[PDB]
Amino acid sequence: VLSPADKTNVKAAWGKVGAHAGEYGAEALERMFLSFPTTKTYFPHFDLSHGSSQVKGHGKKVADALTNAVAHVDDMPNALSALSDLHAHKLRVDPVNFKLLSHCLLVTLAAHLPAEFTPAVHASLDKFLASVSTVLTSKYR
Amino acid sequence: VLSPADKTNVKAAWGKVGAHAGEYGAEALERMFLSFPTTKTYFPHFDLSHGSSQVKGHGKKVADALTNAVAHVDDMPNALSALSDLHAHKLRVDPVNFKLLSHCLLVTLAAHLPAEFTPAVHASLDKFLASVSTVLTSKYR
Amino acid sequence: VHLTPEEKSAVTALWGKVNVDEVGGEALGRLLVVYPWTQRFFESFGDLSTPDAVMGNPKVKAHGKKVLGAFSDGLAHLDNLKGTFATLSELHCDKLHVDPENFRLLGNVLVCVLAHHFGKEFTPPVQAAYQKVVAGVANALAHKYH
Amino acid sequence: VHLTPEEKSAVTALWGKVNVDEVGGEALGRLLVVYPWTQRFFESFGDLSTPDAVMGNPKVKAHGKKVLGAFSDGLAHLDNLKGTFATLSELHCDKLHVDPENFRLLGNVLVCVLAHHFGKEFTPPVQAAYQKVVAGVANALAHKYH
Ligand code: HEM
Ligand code: HEM
Ligand code: HEM
Ligand code: HEM
Repeated sequence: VLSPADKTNVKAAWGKVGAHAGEYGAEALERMFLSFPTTKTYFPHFDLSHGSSQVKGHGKKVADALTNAVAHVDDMPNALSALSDLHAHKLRVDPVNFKLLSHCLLVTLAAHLPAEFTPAVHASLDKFLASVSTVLTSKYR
Repeated sequence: VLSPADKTNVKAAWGKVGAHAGEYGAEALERMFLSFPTTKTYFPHFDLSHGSSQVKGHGKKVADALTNAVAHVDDMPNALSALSDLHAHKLRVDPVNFKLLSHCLLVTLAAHLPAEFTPAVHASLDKFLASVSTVLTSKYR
Repeated sequence: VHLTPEEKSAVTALWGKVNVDEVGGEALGRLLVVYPWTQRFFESFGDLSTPDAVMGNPKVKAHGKKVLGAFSDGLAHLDNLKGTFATLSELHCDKLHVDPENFRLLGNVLVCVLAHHFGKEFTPPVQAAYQKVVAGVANALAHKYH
Repeated sequence: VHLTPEEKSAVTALWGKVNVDEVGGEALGRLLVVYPWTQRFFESFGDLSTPDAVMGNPKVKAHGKKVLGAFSDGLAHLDNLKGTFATLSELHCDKLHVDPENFRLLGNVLVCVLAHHFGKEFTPPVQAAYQKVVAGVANALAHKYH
C-alpha cells in the first residue's frame, strides 16, 4: 500500500510530467487501443486513428483525473467517487481493462522519463495505478 | 462494495454455517489442493492427503479468521492487519491464489447450503471474499 | 486435457444427471448477477435490473441452454477443443471482443452451479476433474487471441 | 502469432539494437521489485532486501541473460513456440509450479524495460507488435498446464 516513500515517489514523478500530463494521457490511450484491440469496444463513438482529437481531448480528461488522485492520494475513494459511478454502472468497464491501461500508462512514463523511471519509482507508480484501478471498480468491488 | 444488503446477506449465510465453519474451512482447503495443484507449493510441511489433521486444524484457523472479518465487516483492514503481514511478507502468497480459495470456499457453501446459496447471496459472498482477499494482499497492494 | 479414466467417470456420470433445460440459465444468470460488467453483453436480453429480473429473464434461460450444449459438445471432443470450438472463438473474439478472463468466470460459476445442485456428490475430486474440463473450454474459446 | 511483415520489422529491427548483457537483469530485477511475491522464486539468489540490493545482485544479472536468450530464441520460432518452449514449460509448470499469470507479468515488465531504453522509438505500433510476441511466449510457457 502507499507508504510515505511511495507517496513521495509518485508526487516526484508526477511533478516531472508537468505540462505534458495531457499529451501523455493521449499517448497512453493510443497505446492501449493498438496493443489491446478489445478495449476499443468501449469507444464506438470515437475516431481511434492516430491524430484523433477525440483521443487527444480524452487524453487530457484522463490526465486531469490522475492529477486529482495524486493531489488527494490519502483520500482517493472520495475524490474519484464520481468517476467510479461512471466506469462501474454507466459503462460497465471490465476490470481487466484497468490493468491494460495502467500498463500502457507505465510504458509511456518509461518512454518519457529515462532519468526518473528507476525501479523503486516504477514499483511505486505501479502501486498507485492499482489503487486508482481498485477505486474505479469499487461499485463492483 | 459491501452495501447494507451485502452486509445482511453474509451475516445471514455465515449464520447458517454455525458449528460447521471449521469443517467447511478444511473442505475448502482440500478442494483447492486438488483442483489447483500449484497452490500446494505453500505447504511443504503438510500432509495434504484426505484426512490430514494438519489440513483439518488449518481449516479451523481459516474459518476462525473469516468469522472475525464477518464480525468486523465495517473494519476488516484493522482486524486482518496481522494476517496481511503474514500472507504478504512472511509467505509471499501469489495474489492469484486468493481468487482460487475464494472460489473453493464458494463451491463448499453452495454444496452445503442449497436453501441459502441464492444468486443475490452468492453475489454478496463473492464480494465479501474479494474484500478479504484485497486486505490480505494489502502489503503488495 | 488428458484426464484419467477415474476422472473421466466422475465427469460423465454426474453430467448424466444434469438438468439440460435448467442449469444453463442458472449459470448465465449467475454470471450477469455476480460480475455485472458482463451485463454489457446482453443489453438486448431485456430486464436485468435485479437478480429476480435476471433469473426469470427467458432470454437468459434460452441462451443458457445453447451454452451448456457447447460444454456438452466439448465434453465430447476433449482431445480436440480447438476445432470443436473454432466457430465460437471467432464469435467471442473477432465480433464480440470478449476478454478471455470472462470464459474463466463462466466456467467457475458453472462449477458453483453444479456444486449447488449435487451437494455431497460434488466431492473435491469430481470438482478437480470439472476444473480441468472448464479450463479446457475457456482455452479452446480464447484460442483465437493468439 | 501471425504478425504482419510491417510488425515483423518493427520487432527485429529494435531487438537489433538491444543490450543482451543488460536488459535481461533490468527485466528480472524489476519483476522482483514490483511484484515481490515473485521473490519467493529466487531466495537462493542472495540479497533482495531492497531495490539497490536486487538490481546489483549478480545472480539476478546472470539469470536475466538466459531469460532474454529464451525470448530471442522464441522471437526466432514464432510459428512454433510450443516446441521451442516445451523444455522450459515443463520446468516452470511441473517442477517450480509457477502460476502462468507471472509469465504475463514478466513480458509486461519486459516491454516497460524496452520503452525505458528506446524512448521515442518505442512507438505505439512497435509496442503493439511486442505485446503480441510477449503474449505468445507466456502462452508457449504456460502450455503444460492444459
Ligand atoms: C486509470 C484509470 C482511468 C481513469 C482515471 C479514467 C478517467 C476517465 C475520465 C476522467 C472520464 C470522463 C471524461 C469525460 O467526462 O468525457 C472517463 C470516461 C470514460 N472512460 Fe475512463 N478512465 C480510466 C480507465 C478507463 C478504462 C480502463 C476504460 C475502458 C477500457 C475506460 C473507458 C471510458 C469510457 C468508455 C468513458 C466515456 C468516454 C466518452 O463517452 O467520451 N476508462 N474516464
Ligand atoms: C481468504 C483468504 C485466507 C485467509 C482468511 C487465511 C487465513 C490464514 C490464517 C488464519 C493463518 C494462520 C494459521 C496459523 O496461525 O497457523 C494462515 C496461514 C497460512 N496461509 Fe492463509 N489464509 C487465506 C488464504 C491463503 C492463500 C490463498 C494461501 C496460499 C495459496 C494461504 C497460505 C497460507 C500459509 C502457507 C500459511 C502458513 C501455514 C502454516 O505454516 O501452517 N492462505 N492463513
Ligand atoms: C466458455 C464459455 C462460453 C461458451 C461455451 C459460450 C457459448 C456460446 C454459444 C453456444 C453461443 C450461441 C451463438 C448463437 O447465438 O448461435 C454464444 C453466444 C454469445 N456469447 Fe457466449 N459463450 C461463453 C462465454 C461467453 C461470455 C463469458 C460472454 C460475455 C461475458 C459471452 C457473450 C456472448 C453473447 C453476448 C452471445 C450472444 C449473441 C449472439 O452471439 O447471437 N459468451 N456463446
Ligand atoms: C516468459 C517468461 C520466462 C522465461 C522466458 C523464462 C526463462 C527461464 C530460463 C531460460 C531459465 C533457465 C533454466 C536453467 O537454469 O537452465 C529459467 C529458470 C527459472 N525460472 Fe524462468 N522464465 C520465465 C518466467 C519465470 C517467472 C515469472 C518466474 C517466477 C516468478 C520464473 C522462475 C524461474 C526460476 C526460479 C528459475 C531458476 C532456477 C532453475 O530453474 O535453475 N521464471 N527461466
